[PDB]
Amino acid sequence: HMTEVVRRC
Amino acid sequence: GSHSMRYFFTSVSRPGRGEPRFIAVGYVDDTQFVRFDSDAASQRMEPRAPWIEQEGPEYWDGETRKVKAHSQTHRVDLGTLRGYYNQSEAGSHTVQRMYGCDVGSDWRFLRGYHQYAYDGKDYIALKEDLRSWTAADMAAQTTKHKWEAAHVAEQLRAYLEGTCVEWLRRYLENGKETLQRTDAPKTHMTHHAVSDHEATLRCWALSFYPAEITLTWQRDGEDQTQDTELVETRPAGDGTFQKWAAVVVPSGQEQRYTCHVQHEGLPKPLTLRWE
Amino acid sequence: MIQRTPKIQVYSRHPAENGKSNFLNCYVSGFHPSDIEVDLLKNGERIEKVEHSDLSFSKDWSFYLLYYTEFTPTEKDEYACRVNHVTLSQPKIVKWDRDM
Repeated sequence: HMTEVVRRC
Repeated sequence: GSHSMRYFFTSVSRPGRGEPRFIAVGYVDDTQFVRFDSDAASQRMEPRAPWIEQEGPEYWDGETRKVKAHSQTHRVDLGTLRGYYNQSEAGSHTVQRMYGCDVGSDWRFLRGYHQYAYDGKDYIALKEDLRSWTAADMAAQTTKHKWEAAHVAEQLRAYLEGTCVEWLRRYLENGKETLQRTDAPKTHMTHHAVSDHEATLRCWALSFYPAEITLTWQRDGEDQTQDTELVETRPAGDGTFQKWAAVVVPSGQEQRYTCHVQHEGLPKPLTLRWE
Repeated sequence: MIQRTPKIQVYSRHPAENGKSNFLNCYVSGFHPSDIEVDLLKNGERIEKVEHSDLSFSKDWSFYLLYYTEFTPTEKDEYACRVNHVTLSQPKIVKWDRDM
C-alpha cells in the first residue's frame, strides 16, 4: 500500500 | 521477529529518447510483492507474490492510480533538479525515493523512513521523529521549505505510523505461509588447495530465509578476519538466499579453523570444522 | 554525480548436477547509475532466453539485478556472464566455477 503523498521537490 | 515494508522508486531521464524510465517496487522483508515498469505493456501495478492476489480490483485500481502519480512527480522533479543544479539537458540523471515502516516482534510501530536521492547521493530525507527534514546540501533547502509549507511531514507521519503498519500487518497474515516462514541454511564446507603451502576453506550457507545471516571464521576459538573473504548475500531466484565466506590457511592447520553461522533458523548457532 | 562499479557473481540456483535442469544466475550489485549490460554466455555464445529482476537498490542507493536462465549443465559446456557499465573501461567477463 503506497502513500498518497506525491509532493514535488 | 521484526518485519518491514519498503517501496523503491527510480526515475532515469533519457534526453531526446522520450520520457523518463520509471521502475517502482514493493517489498515485505526480503520478498518482493509488487512492481510497475513504465516501459512494460500493462501500464498497471502488477503482483509479484501469490498472496497479494487476494486483493480486489479497488486495490489494483488504487495502486495503479498512485504509482502513476509517483511517476508523474519524478518526471517533474528530474526537470526541477536540473535547474536547482544548473545542469544541461544532454546528460542522463536519476531520482530515487524509498519509504516504509518497521515493526517489532509485537508487530507495533518501531520506525519509519522517507528519503530521496539525486544522481547517487542523498538529496532530502525525513528525520527519525517524522516531523522535520534533513537537506543534504543548499539546493535541497528549497525543497524542504516547500514541503514545510504544505505540511507534507504530517501527512507522511500519518502514513508511516498508521496506514503503513496496518497494511504491513495485513500482508503478514494474508501471506503467513511464506512471509512468516523460516528456512534455516543448508550448510557445508569445501577445501581447495592453492599450492603446497596454502588452502582455501569455504563455508557455505544455502537456501535460507530471510536474508539476514552472519558468517564468521574463528581460529582456535578466537575471531579471525585476516586472510578471509565474504561475498554479498545473493538471491537463488526461488525466494531463498545464498552466501559464503573463505579463509586462506597454512597447509596442515585446517583443524584449528571453525566457521560459525547465526540465522533466525538456527536456535543454536552452527559450528562447522573441516576436522 | 556519484558513480560506482558493479560487483559480479555467477552461480546456480541449486547445487549443480550433470543432466539436472537448473538456473544460471548473474547477480550484479552496488553499481550506479542504473543502465547496465548483462548477457549470459554459453561457450562464449550469448544465450537468448534470459530474464532479469525488477530494478531495486540498497541503503547506499546502489542498484542490483538478477539475470537468470534455465539450463541443464554438462562436463563440456562452459558458462560466463558479460557486464558493461559506464564505470568499466571495457566489458568484464566472469566464468562460472562449479566448486567456488
